[PDB]
Amino acid sequence: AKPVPPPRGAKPAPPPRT
Amino acid sequence: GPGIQVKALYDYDAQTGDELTFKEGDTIIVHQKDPAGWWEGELNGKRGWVPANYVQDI
Amino acid sequence: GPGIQVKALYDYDAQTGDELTFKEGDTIIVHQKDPAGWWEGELNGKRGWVPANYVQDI
Repeated sequence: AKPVPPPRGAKPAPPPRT
Repeated sequence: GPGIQVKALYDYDAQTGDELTFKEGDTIIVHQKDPAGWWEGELNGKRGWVPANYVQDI
Repeated sequence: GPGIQVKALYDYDAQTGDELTFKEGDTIIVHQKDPAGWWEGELNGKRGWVPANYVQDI
């Protein structure tokens, strides 16, 4: 019982800024 | 601090690069609420994307 | 010259101060490949940080 994930951007997570 | 705390409302198993896997009840730190539906989160020593509709700010 | 040319592999929307916003296909001049995952880039008359994993040297 969950919503569908939003459409993806096909990209890596940005590196930590912190 | 490092970001806001959210609770996973549902289980999610990572499908693509750099997504987090989590379970309902996990507390995730959201570092950024990026546009496009996927937020930069952190859980269990991994940083990665979290689907924004899966989490509730706590 | 002013630095190396890189191509943005993905869209990125600036989340914090002094980050560049860019789209996949943008050519960014990388002035410095700073340690810590964010490089000093320039695009469209703005200098700012670019996430290093978002660009490919061309």
